[PDB]
Amino acid sequence: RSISLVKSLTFEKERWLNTTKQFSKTSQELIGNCIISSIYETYFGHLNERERGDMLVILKRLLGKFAVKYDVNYRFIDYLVTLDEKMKWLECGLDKNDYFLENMSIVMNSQDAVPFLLDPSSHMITVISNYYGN
Amino acid sequence: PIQTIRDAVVNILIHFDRNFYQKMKVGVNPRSPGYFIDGLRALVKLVTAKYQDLQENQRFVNVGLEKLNESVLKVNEL
Amino acid sequence: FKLFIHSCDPSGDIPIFLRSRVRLVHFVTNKESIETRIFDITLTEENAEMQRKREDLIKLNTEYRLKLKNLEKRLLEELNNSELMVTLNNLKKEAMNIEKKLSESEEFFPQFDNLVEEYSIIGKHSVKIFSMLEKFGQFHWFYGISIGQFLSCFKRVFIKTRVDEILWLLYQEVYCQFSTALDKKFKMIMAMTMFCLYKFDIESEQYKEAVLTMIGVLSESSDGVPKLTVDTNDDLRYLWDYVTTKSYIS
Repeated sequence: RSISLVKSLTFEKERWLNTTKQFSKTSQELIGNCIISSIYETYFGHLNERERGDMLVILKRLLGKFAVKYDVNYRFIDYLVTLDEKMKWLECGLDKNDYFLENMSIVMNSQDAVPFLLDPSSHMITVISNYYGN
Repeated sequence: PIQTIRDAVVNILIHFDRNFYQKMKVGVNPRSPGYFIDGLRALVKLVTAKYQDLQENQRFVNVGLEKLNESVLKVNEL
Repeated sequence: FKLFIHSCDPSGDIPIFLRSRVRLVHFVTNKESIETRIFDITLTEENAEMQRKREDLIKLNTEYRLKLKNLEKRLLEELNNSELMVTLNNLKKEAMNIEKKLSESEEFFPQFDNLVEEYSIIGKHSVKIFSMLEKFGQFHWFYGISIGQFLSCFKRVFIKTRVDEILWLLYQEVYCQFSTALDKKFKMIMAMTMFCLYKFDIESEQYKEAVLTMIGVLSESSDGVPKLTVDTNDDLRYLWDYVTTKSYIS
């Protein structure tokens, strides 16, 4: 049984080796990821997708000007929104849009300042009502 | 003049805030520095939490790989 | 205690004290939202069983992925604390079962992709009509458009060469519903630009050049033509007779 367990852990060993190899890449990056995540958190709540893209590209150029590292493939949902949280948001009744998921993660990650919602359709009033139950 | 990560990150936050207020076309109206403070508090809290989680994950994977390698060596010796 | 502030009025009046100390978030409908909503509506109105199976498959796939991640975390936590070998065997057997479940459940994708490729034209026409209606809404305060009204218009279309028939019924019903919300000049604007949009999407490039010439000579900006074909579409001959006889309202 021990030999079978050792032989069956090839994929787990490969994943551990990849994680150990990429730990240097993440630790070289972590400050930049935190900066861009916080800029998402406190700056593009009230911006549309085009303004978000323009702000993000000029932020990326400016951040590369000062020579601090960040992902070439960085995304907000892939960093802050967890799978359990995404499952809860989708089962509450939220849409599948990336913009809506980004804004939802912005709203529910604010334990300091109260969030303001401008929802003309009045959809996430009942989504949040579903989230907190009775 | 920049020597560590701290000066670079405070400069990048100040300069990005200036650019963001410049695009908004505030004109002669005063610029509220509340966004800068909120972003800085979010930055310090999030980097503390993420550093703690990443260090815990790294030591977790390290001790798991060490235990697996020790078991493999013990099985090979026997 | 957690506080939330909700407002259904875009471009309202937020005091500076409230504005400076909250996380202001807008919530507007984008291209992807309307495209996904119209795909869901046309799928649940055309093949309801297919749509139900697809949504159940998506939910099952994401739940299985979540269970796989949780199982990996539990396996790592269990091996960190060191019978046990039988528990690890059961865990990897369950993980393998999850993986083969994903492999067997990932075979319905090509049909969904084909449906996406088929109905992308309906999605892009819907979002273009919605963009035109939002242009009308910002031209004057009474001509605003809501996404629920547009989706209910689709529901009315489906309650009342196949994709072309859906598109034809869509244009006819959206005009017949949203002509009454505009005055006469915007009635003419909407009708003529929507007939232009349909003919630009359907007909060829010479048709597009001809229609640009017609609108330009009606706009006193472009003079002369047209590039009219010899075997003319009969309607174009009548339109050029109308514009040559100076009968603009006709």
